[PDB]
Amino acid sequence: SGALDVLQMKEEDVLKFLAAGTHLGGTNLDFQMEQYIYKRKSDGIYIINLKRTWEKLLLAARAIVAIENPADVSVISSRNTGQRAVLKFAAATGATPIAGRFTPGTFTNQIQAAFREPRLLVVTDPRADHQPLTEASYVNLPTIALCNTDSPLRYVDIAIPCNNKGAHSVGLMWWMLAREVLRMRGTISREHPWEVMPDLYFYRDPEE
RNA sequence: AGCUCUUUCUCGAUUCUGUGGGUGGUGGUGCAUGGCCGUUCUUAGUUGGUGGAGCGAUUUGUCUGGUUAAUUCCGAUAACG
Repeated sequence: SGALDVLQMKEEDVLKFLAAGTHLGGTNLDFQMEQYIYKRKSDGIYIINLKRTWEKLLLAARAIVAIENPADVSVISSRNTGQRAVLKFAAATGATPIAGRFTPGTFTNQIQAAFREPRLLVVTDPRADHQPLTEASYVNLPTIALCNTDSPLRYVDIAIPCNNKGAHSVGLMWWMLAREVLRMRGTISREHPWEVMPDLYFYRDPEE
């Protein structure tokens, strides 16, 4: 990766990726998502490479580190699956969540009381949260998000591929994201098991 | 009706007369106007701020749907209050 094997993907994490079905990706493709895919099966389903997922995780996370204030890396998700995941993210690591409906004009107003000026964004799924992306390009925000095979790239600077159609793929990926930023900034580093797990970043899932 | 005329007393600077200038008018103009009233209109309509969309006139907000006597609420939502 960069450093020889003290940042490179371990044998452990491979099991978690495959158990959460992150490697699988939808039938439809884009021409900006061609390189991330390796190939197709004998059936409609296209298998994302996990090596290529891993490199994109790192500089994405390293950019979340690079800011000197952790209270203005505003995360956003509006899908139900991505509500519980982001809430733990921005609770654990200093960040600002915007859960549910966006309520437009919150990055360009001077009258609204939910007005904020962050630096980064971390979005789940471009085609549920298209609204904050358009407003990001009016006030110079860097942008990161989780793309799928059929999610187009536009007003995003870096992608973090994932299966993310509402799965354990979602919560696992947000957990891993918060794990990495702590290895560089925090004192959680040792790279041997963290107390917090991905078993509460997964969906609410209506119970009995 | 001393209004006028005949008649011949009375009042005393308040006046009369000329010019300049006022004043009054249910005189005109409601197509010069104020105010008031009627009517469009007894229906549910109306507007600005900041942001968004347009070269602009403008538009969004002030709504597909459900609901109410009612722009009355629920809900939706590039609009928010």
